[PDB]
Amino acid sequence: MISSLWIAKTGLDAQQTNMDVIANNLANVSTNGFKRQRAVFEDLLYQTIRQP
Amino acid sequence: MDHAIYTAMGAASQTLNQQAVTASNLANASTPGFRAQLNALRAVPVDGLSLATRTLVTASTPGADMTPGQLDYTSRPLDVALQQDGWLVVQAADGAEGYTRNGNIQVGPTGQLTIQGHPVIGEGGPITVPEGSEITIAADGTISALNPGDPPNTVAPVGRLKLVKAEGNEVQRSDDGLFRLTAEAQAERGAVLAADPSIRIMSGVLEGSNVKPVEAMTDMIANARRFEMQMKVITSVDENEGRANQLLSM
Amino acid sequence: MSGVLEGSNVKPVEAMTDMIANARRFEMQMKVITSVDENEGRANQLLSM
Amino acid sequence: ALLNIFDIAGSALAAQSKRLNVAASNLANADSVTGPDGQPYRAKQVVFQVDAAPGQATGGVKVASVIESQAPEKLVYEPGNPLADANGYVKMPNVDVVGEMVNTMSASRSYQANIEVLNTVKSMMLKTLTLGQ
Amino acid sequence: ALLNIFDIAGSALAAQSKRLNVAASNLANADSVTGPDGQPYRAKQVVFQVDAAPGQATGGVKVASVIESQAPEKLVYEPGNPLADANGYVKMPNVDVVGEMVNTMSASRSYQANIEVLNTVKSMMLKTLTLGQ
Amino acid sequence: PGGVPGALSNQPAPPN
Amino acid sequence: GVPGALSNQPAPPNEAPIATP
Amino acid sequence: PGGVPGALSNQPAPPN
Amino acid sequence: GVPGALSNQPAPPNEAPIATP
Amino acid sequence: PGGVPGALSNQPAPPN
Repeated sequence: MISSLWIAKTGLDAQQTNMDVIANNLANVSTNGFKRQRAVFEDLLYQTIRQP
Repeated sequence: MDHAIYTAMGAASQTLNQQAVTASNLANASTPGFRAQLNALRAVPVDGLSLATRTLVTASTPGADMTPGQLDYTSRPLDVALQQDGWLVVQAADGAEGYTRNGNIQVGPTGQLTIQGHPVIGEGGPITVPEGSEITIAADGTISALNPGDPPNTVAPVGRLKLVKAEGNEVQRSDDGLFRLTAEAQAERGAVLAADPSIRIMSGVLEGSNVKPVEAMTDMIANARRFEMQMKVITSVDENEGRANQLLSM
Repeated sequence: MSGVLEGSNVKPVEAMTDMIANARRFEMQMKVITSVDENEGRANQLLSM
Repeated sequence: ALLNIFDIAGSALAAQSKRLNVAASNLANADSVTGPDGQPYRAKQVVFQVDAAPGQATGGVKVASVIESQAPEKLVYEPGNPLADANGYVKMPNVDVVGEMVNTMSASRSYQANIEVLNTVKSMMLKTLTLGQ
Repeated sequence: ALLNIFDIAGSALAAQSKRLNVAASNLANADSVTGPDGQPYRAKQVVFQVDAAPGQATGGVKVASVIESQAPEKLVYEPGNPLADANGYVKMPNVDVVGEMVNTMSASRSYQANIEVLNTVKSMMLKTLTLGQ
Repeated sequence: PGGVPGALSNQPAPPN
Repeated sequence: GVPGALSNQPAPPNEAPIATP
Repeated sequence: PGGVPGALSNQPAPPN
Repeated sequence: GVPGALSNQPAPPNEAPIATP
Repeated sequence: PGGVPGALSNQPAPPN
């Protein structure tokens, strides 16, 4: 948590979640009536340190 | 002490701030419709008597990058992508009007269009679609709704998405990620941006993030080297003071 | 669900990041300890004469 | 109290020790998630000012108060945390690690300088007593 | 007032400190894109002269002024940058990082040397004070 | 007459 | 005056503006 | 008499 | 109670409780 | 009176 080891950890976790979604989609290819998943990401609150 | 340590220390801390901005940009490398933040160091010279020898450094985020990102083809009639220099209009968190590029338009059970949970702003206030109806979005933003069960002859327009034109120098990213007009730009263009009839959207394609990887890599390498440099000085000053304190002896 | 077995939920990214932060936090504590130890010597020498 | 320069340098030593203690406390708790009241650890800072009440401009150093920083606390997204707010954000300390390290080193250096000052003043006062044998 | 070698070594210490501060400023803002008025950060240097007083080319160093390097500023390509000229080129500082590191090391060692000179002269004159025991 | 002696007074800040 | 000397008036206040008006 | 000490006076320069 | 002074009454015992109560 | 000096006392402990 130096504010740069947390921000990059968050990105790593997001990419891992996306990979989990992709692996779930690929594993369920042979199932009947399966609707594929799609991962959506949004950036959290940006912090303002000093006004323009 | 010698306040030269307070210059290199500032240079080392602002480098960590720049790294925190760059890492935040890298985390959002897959966010749909994301605008990367620009980071730049700026030098402020301390004014006063005697040789103007001290010039501190402070990071700076001069707006964002407006270069359009990748267009992923998702065969979904609700996901739209905007022409370059274009923006979709949504209702912000505090009932205000904000701008975005995320075209992941969703339909609620009640029939209201939303983007990231914010209501979508149509030619006349938020857009409400007939409940549980198929939606097609035209090139100029017109919305056609097909009621299931009824024949395809029933397709009729319902509302038009508000599409605005704004450059990078006019918009500022608010704290919730939604862009809003800057003060100077708002004073000249009015409070609410009028819809531009020339803007063209594409249905079935979703715009990705414009985070350039090569610039990010180079920025992290340069930041690490600069931090190590400032750290050398922080060590030089320490030893110099340690020794200079001896003159106070005898 | 029968016929499947649930494993552990240890996240490797979190553990690796935490270990790096721990190491690079200790080093700083060791620096502060060394600084205080170096400081105390003078102060002790102040008691002479 | 402590004669004159004795009082001045002792006040300086005490103030710099307090500053170094604050810096060490900030460095130790840079990753603290909570306190006893459930509030995040806010970075502490001392306030240095002169103490020359009896009609002087220079009198040494004293710490007026310890104040918590107003720099925005760092928000981390964690919805499972009991301390998370309505949006799922947890507040974390605004400690500047490089700043606190530089504060530690600078406090040590000026503390040492004041030690050298007091020792020299003692020496001079010791020789004074041998004025004219 | 400062007497002889004390004056010389004090002037040398002050000028070496100024040189190191200028080097640290150059090395910190080696990547700054703009100043407060939109002009680029041009690298600064110190100018050394011999105190001399009027008739004595035997004095300490004195920093006559801080000059700004007139070497052409580096040009990078960025047509989207507001500070770019009509050709799309943004000016960037002409700082030589290796030169700044070497200058910092040199100011450091010279500072230490003059401290040692000052200490030796102080001890010499303190022992001179007891001439004839 | 004085303030925070360190990081919080040696960093540039917007005016009041 | 020259640096390190003695003057009859205080030095002017020290301020570092982030952005000039 | 003197000039810039250190970097700017210890590199090969064109005559001028 | 100025720090570094002399007071008739003893200092109260300090406490560092980990939780709130 | 007094207790264990050093590490054991200057470490947070459960209330008892």
